[PDB]
Order: sequence, then structure tokens, then C-alpha cells
Amino acid sequence: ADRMSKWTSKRGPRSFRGRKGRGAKGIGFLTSGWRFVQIKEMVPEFVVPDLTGFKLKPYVSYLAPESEETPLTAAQLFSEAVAPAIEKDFKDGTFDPDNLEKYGFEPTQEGKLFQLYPRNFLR
Amino acid sequence: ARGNEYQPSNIKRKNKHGWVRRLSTPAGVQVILRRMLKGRKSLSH
Amino acid sequence: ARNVVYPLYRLGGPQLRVFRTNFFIQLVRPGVAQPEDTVQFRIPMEMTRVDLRNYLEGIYNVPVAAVRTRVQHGSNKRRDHRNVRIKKPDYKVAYVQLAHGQTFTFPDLFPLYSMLEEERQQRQSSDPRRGGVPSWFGL
Amino acid sequence: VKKGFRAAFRFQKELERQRLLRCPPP
Amino acid sequence: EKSDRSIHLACTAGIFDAYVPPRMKKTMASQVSIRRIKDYDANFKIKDFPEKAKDIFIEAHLCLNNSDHDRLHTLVTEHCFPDMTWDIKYKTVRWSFVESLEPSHVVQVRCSSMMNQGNVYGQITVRMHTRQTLAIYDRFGRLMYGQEDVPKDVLEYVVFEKQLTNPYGSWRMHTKIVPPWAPPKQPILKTVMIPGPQLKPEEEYE
Amino acid sequence: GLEEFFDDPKNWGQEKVKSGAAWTCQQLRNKSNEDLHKLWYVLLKERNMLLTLEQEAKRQRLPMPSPERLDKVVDSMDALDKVVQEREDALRLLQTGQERARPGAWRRDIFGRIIWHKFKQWVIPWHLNKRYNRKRFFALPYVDHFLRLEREKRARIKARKENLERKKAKILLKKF
Amino acid sequence: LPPHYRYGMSPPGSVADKRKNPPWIRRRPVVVEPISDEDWYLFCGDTVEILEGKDAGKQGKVVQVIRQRNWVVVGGLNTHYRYIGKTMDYRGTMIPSEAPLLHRQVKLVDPMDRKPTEIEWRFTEAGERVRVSTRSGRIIPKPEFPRADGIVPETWIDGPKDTSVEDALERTYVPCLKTLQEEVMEAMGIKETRKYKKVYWY
Amino acid sequence: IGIRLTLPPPKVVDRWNEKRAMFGVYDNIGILGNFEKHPKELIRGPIWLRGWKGNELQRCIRKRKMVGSRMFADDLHNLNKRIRYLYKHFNRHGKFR
Amino acid sequence: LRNRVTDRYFRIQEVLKHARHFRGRKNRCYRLAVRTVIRAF
RNA sequence: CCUCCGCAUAAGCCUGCGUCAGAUCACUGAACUGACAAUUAACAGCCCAAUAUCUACAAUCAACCAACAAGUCAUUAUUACCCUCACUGUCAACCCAACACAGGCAUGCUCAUAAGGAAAGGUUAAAAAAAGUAAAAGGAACUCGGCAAAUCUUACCCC
RNA sequence: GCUACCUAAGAACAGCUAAAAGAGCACACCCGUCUAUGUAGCAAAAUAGUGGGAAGAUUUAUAGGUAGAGGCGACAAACCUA
RNA sequence: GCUAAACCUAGCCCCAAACCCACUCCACCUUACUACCACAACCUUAGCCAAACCAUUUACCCAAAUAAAGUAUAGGCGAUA
Ligand SMILES: [Mg+2]
Ligand SMILES: [Mg+2]
Ligand SMILES: [Mg+2]
Ligand SMILES: [Mg+2]
Ligand SMILES: [Mg+2]
Ligand SMILES: [Mg+2]
Ligand SMILES: [Mg+2]
Ligand SMILES: [Mg+2]
Ligand SMILES: [Mg+2]
Ligand SMILES: [Mg+2]
Ligand SMILES: [Mg+2]
Ligand SMILES: [Mg+2]
Ligand SMILES: [Mg+2]
Ligand SMILES: [Mg+2]
Ligand SMILES: [Mg+2]
Ligand SMILES: [Mg+2]
Ligand SMILES: [Mg+2]
Ligand SMILES: [Mg+2]
Repeated sequence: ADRMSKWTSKRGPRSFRGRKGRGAKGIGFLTSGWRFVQIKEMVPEFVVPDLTGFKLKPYVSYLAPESEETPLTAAQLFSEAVAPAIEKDFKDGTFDPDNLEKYGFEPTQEGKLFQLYPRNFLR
Repeated sequence: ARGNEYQPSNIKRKNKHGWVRRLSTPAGVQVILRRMLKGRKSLSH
Repeated sequence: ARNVVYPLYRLGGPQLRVFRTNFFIQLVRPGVAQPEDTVQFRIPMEMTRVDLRNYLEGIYNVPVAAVRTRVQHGSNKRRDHRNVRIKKPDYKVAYVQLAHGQTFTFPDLFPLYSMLEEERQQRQSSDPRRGGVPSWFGL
Repeated sequence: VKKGFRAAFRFQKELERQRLLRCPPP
Repeated sequence: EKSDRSIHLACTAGIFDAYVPPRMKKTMASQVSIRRIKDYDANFKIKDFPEKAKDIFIEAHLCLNNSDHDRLHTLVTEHCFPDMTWDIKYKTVRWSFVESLEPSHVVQVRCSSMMNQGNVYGQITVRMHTRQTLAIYDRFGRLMYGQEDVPKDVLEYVVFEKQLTNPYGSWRMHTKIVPPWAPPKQPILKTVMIPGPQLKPEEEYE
Repeated sequence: GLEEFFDDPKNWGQEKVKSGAAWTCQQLRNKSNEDLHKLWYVLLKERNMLLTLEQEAKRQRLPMPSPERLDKVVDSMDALDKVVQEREDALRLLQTGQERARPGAWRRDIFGRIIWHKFKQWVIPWHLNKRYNRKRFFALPYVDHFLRLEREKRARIKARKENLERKKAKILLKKF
Repeated sequence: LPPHYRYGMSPPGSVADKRKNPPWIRRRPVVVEPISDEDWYLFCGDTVEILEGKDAGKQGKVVQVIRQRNWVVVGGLNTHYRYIGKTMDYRGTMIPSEAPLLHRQVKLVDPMDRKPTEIEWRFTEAGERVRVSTRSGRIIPKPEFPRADGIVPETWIDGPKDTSVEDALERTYVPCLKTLQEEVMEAMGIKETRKYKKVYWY
Repeated sequence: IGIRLTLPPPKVVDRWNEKRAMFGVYDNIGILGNFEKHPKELIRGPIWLRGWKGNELQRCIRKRKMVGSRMFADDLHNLNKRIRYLYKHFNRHGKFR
Repeated sequence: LRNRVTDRYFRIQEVLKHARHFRGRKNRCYRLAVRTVIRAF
């Protein structure tokens, strides 16, 4: 006879308490006789770098001078990545409206391991 | 002796007055709609 | 990582990876007497014991042997001035048994005022021979 | 809190009379 | 709690160098201190000050008499005022000043040396020897100490403070020095009982 | 090791720890892509130390040495995440012209209100999905009257707000 | 904060403030004259003159500004006395304590003329927002005041966990149309050969 | 008890504010201005009330037909109910027939 | 509450004045006092 | 001195007599307030590739016998198939009866306990009232009626 | 989620006599004959004692169904949240 | 002398003007707020009440205020419309 409390896996009868969980992402499946099969590949792997000889530390010196905040946009990214290559190739006759893929553009995301839309990677 | 008419169970509570039971019929939909307009914090069990 | 949509897997897929992991850990002093190898942790809900194993041996290079978890229910008994229930949040508790017979014990963390002090000692209290007569006058 | 001034003024004058009864001036 | 606002002090408790009542070292200390007075104000005279110290003393005591705390505040430090007025509330004081015997003179002058930020204090000590009258009455107006209108002699040592840094700082009475060799204060009217140890059943008197 | 859940023993129970300023977004933008990834784990370990330290103070019923450190650390990582997010977002625009990473649609729930429905991933196509087909992404007619009442309600609240604004200005004119 | 919280002299998060304004209380709101953020001209460390109240017609230094109530606190001016440290038995010790003033109750001083003057905001090529006296063509500079944390940046020393300025401000980012994810993988030498299969999104 | 125990703040009425000073000016717009406008064109307020007077029942009838379409669902239900009430009151009740 | 009687205290005192010298509750309780005061007059 | 109760599971409830500090029929305290702790899976929940194809003969110590109401439990052929122990429940004096209610409440083990409990705030020994125990001689004389207590009967009539 | 009835898949019934049974005595259980207490009570129907059944048309846990111009009913105008 | 009493301002009402909000990450129609597998919507309002009963009948928003006009007309030719 309570409506206002949050509904949880603690709360039902036996069957109910089995079915619901907390938020944890499942990492396998079940087979006959309730045997759990784990898939190694479904388990997230921590991609953790080498920290040896690394100068950056978690806090910053106050002695550092202040600079104006300017966020990143597509326009300026194009200007400081693609634009110099394009204009340099515009000077000669190497540039082409077709096959501009040389500059880093891709027609499709289908083949890629890291597909941008829809996103297929974690963080 | 009377008064103990409520013999509680989670299964029965949910299958009778739950969100899914509510949406199942147009009548129930309107029940939810009413509670939303009144500003109830419990829309259903 | 938590509060992100995990990409689906089909057979023969690429190995799922995280690069920056939302999970944050506390290592906590147990309230009950434990084995020397066992260490306690407060853990995000969405974390698994598989995850915590990998987390510790990955980031901290801590070899672990065994991990067991449980979900601690916070009390909803407390009420405010408006007579509304205040929920203490539920958290997950992970016990980790170390390998190679390593032993860990929780460290012993935590081993104008002049004017105030000088006046406090200049109190002079009160002499019952005077019987409450003012003391300021030198007469 | 009742809008009006007359009843309030009357009451103050009543209180003045009571105060005079309690401790008459020299 | 850490916030930018600070508790602002207009006095210091205690005495920089306690004058001891009954030699060239004290005079040179006074000379360097008066120099450290002059550089701040440049209109200070050691000659004329005792009179100012005298009349300030009298008017402070007149304040006590009539219970005017505001004038007293302009006149007496924040260290002194509690000692002045903790007992005096809910009783009447009748203090008067009769003619002085020995003229008031300065005994020593000392200065602080930047113990706190934006705070320089200066303590000067004056010896005063005069006869006064005093009566303290009870809450019901029953004479409880002193006599009505007959003077008795008193020797007192008084310390004066000023804020040297502050432009609105003023010379105020700060404290009294009681000598160890001083005769005891004249006896009170009533008799008292001092209770002995209140013993728990499981105790014996020694 | 397990030891690095705690800071340097020399500064244990020191009441005050001198700590640096939180990283700015600008500073992090100058930093390399790979280097941000490395810095991010440096910030991770630091967070966990401070979180365990929070809890231990709470247990001993003692004040934390420098609690503000935690805030700084958090902010730095917020900043870092934002910086990285920006890079991904920028690149998406240049490559696909999609503003949102996850696909979705404007839909009409049964309560007749317009929602941004986020998609989920499935193995099978939608027409074959029994659970998905159970959902009603449309409003039958009976809902329209409620939509009216809802609107009217919103209007009332708004009207009330406006009035009070005006009234308040009036009294503020008589006093000044 | 609750709606119609009363701003005390205590900072809002303090224990003292919690004692004064608990969650349940609902006092009559204070009527304050709303003045624009640009038009506000009283800063901490400025010298002002007190016009009315006790201790009027005297210079003083601003120590605290509470913008919510249009309040200015002057250190050691407009003072009343309280005892601090009083217990069951002990009487405590007496200190002076400042009372706030409305911004009408003070005005700024001319730095040279040493007299109270009205002030107007001006735009200059040198200074975007500057302050000028109405009667005297004299500019009043912004007073020096320490930061919130009180770091004192002129004399500060790095700790063990503090990044050196040169290391922090070196630009190691070279723009590219790889993601963070692609970059780290290829740099760490971790390689995947299998192709990611296509999923229905709905 | 239920009587105030102090005098309320004195109320000062400015009889010579602009609104009081120019009260009732242009009430003679008609006779003095060639009959270009009726004075009833100085009336501001409800749509159904400008230069018209009636009892409650009549006022309700009028509000129903003039702003009936544009008013809120629950307000209109209240107004339809008012009219039903008043209709019975006036036609079926009272001292005199 | 467009119009509220503000001076009932004075209307009450008019009866109670006469009732002062009586015995029991009717010397102070208005709904009792009035009835006896009428009879008295 | 009492125990027809206990211990466990289920069902229901949701931190609801653990520790520490203040605080208030009974302690100036606790089943009050705040802060801190805790319940670790082997038990239990959470299952199963496809298309055909198979499946007459109870249970009852299943033996003899004996039935009637006719009964809880099975596959094979071919194809496809190689990774592992994840997730959730786990506390308490507890639930439904407005209550710390002589009421309600499923199964297993203990059938009297190895477990769990306390009828009496202190006194005095009036009346009337409730529940007992005993009673000379008599044995229904009581009463609408042997109601009740007893005792632990017989023959009928109406339906 | 009480109660009336049904549906699915369950569970309970000691001891003794019996030609062996909607049998007999009699626990647990289910019901409620008679008396007394209680009557703002322990209780919006209880308690103490005495009784009826207790291998069956028995009792009972879980889930589902039938809805008011109606359901359900070994008909009491019974029951369908005091 | 206790219990008390006293308060002005939160806000709200009716107008006018003007056509409104639908919203970081995650989750949410299965037992909602739960990552992850082969049916379908449109269908005369009735009644109280008035008629001093009741049985035909009994005003209810339809797109310009006023007037035409409670007129023509309808109606157990009556209530009334
Ligand atoms: Mg039941
Ligand atoms: Mg577990
Ligand atoms: Mg198992
Ligand atoms: Mg025992
Ligand atoms: Mg007892
Ligand atoms: Mg007794
Ligand atoms: Mg008797
Ligand atoms: Mg006998
Ligand atoms: Mg007889
Ligand atoms: Mg007889
Ligand atoms: Mg009998
Ligand atoms: Mg039956
Ligand atoms: Mg039988
Ligand atoms: Mg029998
Ligand atoms: Mg019959
Ligand atoms: Mg009958
Ligand atoms: Mg009729
Ligand atoms: Mg009638």
C-alpha cells in the first residue's frame, strides 16, 4: 500500500526480485538449466595509457596568465585542418571538386570501426 | 470481524492498478490524463 | 562507464572498449572485523564485479583474486518539516580479496584568540568576602 | 487585520483611561 | 568560518610592559616610545597630557553615576567597559571627586610593534593620588558599601590606549594596575558565610 | 597500488593542503588529443583519493583538510569532458551534418503531447518487434479536450505571474 | 535557497545563518530599490563618507558589499558593542561590531579633493568602464582588493601536484579529422580487424 | 479578543495627482463637440459592458453571447451553470408574482 | 470581507457594564449577561 | 513460575530496541533526534536453436488382492551449435486490523522443549460486581423451561 | 487482495475402533449450539467454558475470471472491500 | 499572573493586452521510469427539473453590439418556446 516510494528489485515477491535490477549493463546470456554464458567481448575493456614520464598534473599553477574562452566549431576546424591543404593545392592544378576525399572527407560511415552517426563507441 | 479486507500482494496490486493496466483501455488512458491535469504525483501504482 | 548508451554486439563483432570511464571509487574502512586480504569499496550502482576487477588491475595495477558485491538500502524513515520522506541514497558495496597473499590494513588517517585566552585567565572570578560588591574602585 | 481607523482610535483612548486608573499622575 | 570580512579590534587586552610600583632604562624606553607616538600624530605633548588624563578619569566615573553608556564608550576601551559595568547594573552608584593631593604624572610610556595588520597601539601609564567619595546602594536602595559624603584617599595607577594608525583613534582609559603591597579595600557592611565542602555520604572531612 | 587511494603520508591530517587552480577549458583545448586522454586518468585517480578522504572524515566525525580541492578536481574533469565533446561534435558536423549523436524523431505520445523520442538499437527490424509495436505513438481524439484544459491551465499560471510582476513594480514606485 | 530568503549579515551557507533562517520560516520580504549592475558604483576597498546615523561625516573603508540588500559595510564605522565568548558562567569579552549602511547613506570620496562627491559612469578608449565625479573632472581608479580564495598571486609557490606554467601552456594539439578514440588506439598499437555489423535503430 | 492594539500607518491621499485633477473631463464631448462622439465612448473595460447596464442574469446572457466562444472551458461551464441557476431563481422564486 | 464590524468590543461593553455586580458566569459572558440585564431593566 | 509456543521458509513490510553524542508510569533514557555502520552465494530468482516426429497400460511401501470418480511427471530423426559463472533477493523485536489491539495469518521441523516468556506499581482486606473452591438435612421443592452447575441416564412423540 | 461462484497448478488431515463406508470415538484444523462476561469493549461482533464436523458435497495457500439496466447464489432478498 | 491577544505581506480575484510551454546525459506502454529478437480510432446524450401529478412538452455557443420583438410563429394552443 505504498505508491510514493521508488519501485526497486527489493520490493516484489520471489519472481519479481529476480527480474528487475539496478542499472548494470548485461554481459552475456542464459541457456538451459540457467547456465550463464559470459561473452568476453560484451565486457567493456579499459583502454588505459602509460603514465611514465608525464609532466601534466591534476592541478594548475596560479602563475599562469588568463585567456579568453573560445569554443570549437566546424568552421574553424575546417580552417586549421583542411583549408591550408586545399588552398596549397589550388595554387597548382592538383585540386579537384571530385575526389576531395584526399583531404579527409568520407562519403559514408558504414565501413568505419568508429562511426560518427549513429555513434557506435563508448565515450 | 471485519476491517482486514486488504490482504496485500505486489503481483495483484500491479496487475490490477498498474501503468500497463491503465493504458490497456481508452477509459484508463483518461484516468491517467485526469491525474496529470490535477497534478498528482502518483499517476498509478 | 555509466549513463551512456552501450553499442550492441553481434557475433564476430569488435571488442567493446572504454577510453574515459565515468566510474569513481572510494576505498572504505569496514565496520566489521575482516580477513587481512579483504578490502572494502563503495562503488557505482551500474558497475559490475567484472568491471571492478578490470578497473583495479588496469588503473592501479592491483592483482585481485576474488570480488563479491551487495546493494545497501538507505533509510527512508527520516522526514522534514513538511512531513515528507527524506531518502538516504542506496549504494553498492564491493569486497575485494587480494591475490599473491598481499595484506592491506586501512591507514590511520588523522593522527584575536590570544586576546580571548588572555582575558579568560584574567577572569579573577569573585571573592565571597566581598559578597558581590563591585571591585573596580580602589577605595 | 481589519481596514478602518475609528474603532482603533477609540480603543487607544480606552487604554489611556485604564492606564490613568492604574497609576494616577502626581 | 573563512570569509573576507574580519573582526575589527579597537583595543588590545593586556599590557605591553607592566609598570611595577615601588631607572634610566625605563626613561629611554619612554623616549623611544614618545618618538613613535610623535611620528603618527606630531601634535602630542607629555607636559599637558596628565590634565587630560585627569578630567577623562572624572567624567568616566560621572558616566557610571548617571548610567550613560554611550559617552562612556567614547571614553573607555572595550577591554575596560565589562569590568566597569558588570556589577553596577541593577544598583545605584554615588561617586564624587574631591580635590587631588599629589598632582598626576606619567610614569612610563610604551608602544606596540605591529603585532596585527594595520594596528599600532600606544599604552601610557599615569599615577594619580587623590581623595574620592563613594557609595554603592542595593537594588532596594539600601546602602551596602562606602559612606555618604566623607572622602578617603586613594592611590591608583591607570593605563591609557590610543589607535595610532586610525585617524579617529582617541586616548581612553584602558585598565588599572593594582600594587601587591596595596592596603585591602575598606570592609563591606554585611557579614558573609563561606560554605565548607559539601560531602557525599562516601566521604570524610579532613 | 592500493596505497594510492590515499595521498602522501606526510600530509596526513594536516588541516590545510596547498593545491593548484582547476584547469581551464582554454588550457585543455591547447593540449593534445592523446594528452587529454592521459591527463584524464591522472584526474581520475586524484578524484578517488579525495572521495575516500571525504568518507573517512565523515566516519571519524572530523573536518576534511581541504574540501574545496574536490570541487576543483570535478570542475577540471567537467572542462576536459566538454573540450573532448566539442571535438567530436565538430567532426560530426563536417562529416555527416548531424547535430545529435544519437538518432531520434519528434513523436506524439498517447497523452497527445509532442516528445523527442530517442531510438534504441535492435537486432530485428521494427515491424517484427512485438514489444515495440505494443507502444502507441499517436493520440486518439478523446485526448484533445485534455490538451485544451492543460493549455488553459498553463495560461492561467502565466497570467497570474504577469500580474504579480506589475503589482510589485507599483508598490516599489510608491515607496520610492 | 528557498523563495523569499532574507539576506542576513552572515554568509548564507553559514551555521549562524541556518539558525536565523531555517527552511520552515517565512518572514515579510524586505523592500529593496533595484539598481542596475552597471550603475552600481560602490566597491570593496573604496573610501566613503557616512552621511547619516551615528558617527556621521567621517571617512571610512568598505570591507563588505551585500548586493542583494543594497548594503555596504564600512570597517570600524557605524559600530555597536557586543560581548563574544559568553558562557553559562563567564561574561565573555566586548568587541565593536559594524552595522550595514544603505548606499544612499554613503557616497564616494574624491581621491585628491578629499571630499564627498557624486559619481557617473563613463566610456573611454583606455578604460571601458570608468568613474568620474560630477562636479570635478577627476577619474577614480578601481581599488586593489584580494581574490575570493586569497591566494596572493604575486608570491605563490607550486606544490607536487601543481602543473608548471610552461608545461600547461605548450600547444601540443595538431588539428586532424580523427576522433580521440581512433587516435589513442593507433598510438597505443591496439588493433582491431573485425568489422562492426549493422544494427537497426528505432 | 479581536481588536487592533495600535494605530495603523496614516494614509495620505494626494488629491492633486493628475488622475484626480482631470477627473470627468470630456464627459461633455457630445454637447460641446458637435456630437462627434457619445460619452459612452469614454468607457473602458469588458467588451460586454461598455455603455450598457443590466442585472446579473442579463449580464451573463450577454457575456455568453459576446465572449462565449473565446472563454476558457471551465469558466464557460461555470457561466452556463450560472445562467441555469439564475433562470430558475428569477422565473420560479420570490415574494411577488 | 468587503465590510466587517470593527467595534464589537464597544457594543459588548454596553451590556457587560451593567452585569458587573452579578454573580456567576453571567457577569462576564455576553450571551448570558444580556438576558439577565434585560430582566434587570 | 508460565509455555498451543518456538526456530525457519514463504507472503507482506522497508532500516523500524547495532555503535556514538544531545535530548526528554518510569530511568533524565530510550522503541526520541542526528551522525556513523551493515545484509558478501554455494540457498533462491533469473532459462532453453529449428522443423517434423513420438507419447494405450494410474497413485496407494506396488507385491497379492481390490476397484472407480479413471488419474502430476518419457521421445526419436536430421540440421545448427564450443564461449563460462554475470545480474537480483539476503537486516530487525517486522504483516492485515485507525493503536506496542485477548482479533486474522500458508507450509516444514520441534509435540515439549536445548527454544521462548512474566499473571502481582505499593498497601488494606468495606459494600455491590466478575471467576473459582467447599458445604449440615433435603434432592428440582427453583424455574417459561433442570438455564447453569453438575454429572458424565432411560423410554417415547412431532417434523 | 473481503465475500459468492468458477478456472489452472498445488498443499493438509495424529492416535484408536472398524468389513471398510459423504462409518464411529477423537488431535491439529474448519465451523459457531448454549451460557456467562463485554457493550466508546481486547474487539465497528471479541473472550471463557460448552458444543458441530473433522478422508470429504472437507479445509486451505497462489494466480486468473464473472461488474451494477449487471454479476454470483445447496433462495437467506444471501454476497459483490465494516 | 498564566493561557493568550495584537500585526502586513506572502499571494490571490476580475479586466485589458497578447494566439501558449513543450526543454543537459541515462531511463521510461513488460510489473512505466526496465540497454539487447518472427490487435487497433469515428456510432442521436440521458436524466434531474418545470408543468404545482404525469405520460406530448420544458431556455442551454455557435460566430455585428442596438433595434425589428417577446413580433410573426410554435405548443397536453398550457407550462412555456
Ligand atoms: Mg484471501
Ligand atoms: Mg549476492
Ligand atoms: Mg544454485
Ligand atoms: Mg530461555
Ligand atoms: Mg506484569
Ligand atoms: Mg494495584
Ligand atoms: Mg458481596
Ligand atoms: Mg448439601
Ligand atoms: Mg416445579
Ligand atoms: Mg414455583
Ligand atoms: Mg445444560
Ligand atoms: Mg455456497
Ligand atoms: Mg465421518
Ligand atoms: Mg464424528
Ligand atoms: Mg425464502
Ligand atoms: Mg421474505
Ligand atoms: Mg412536475
Ligand atoms: Mg414547487
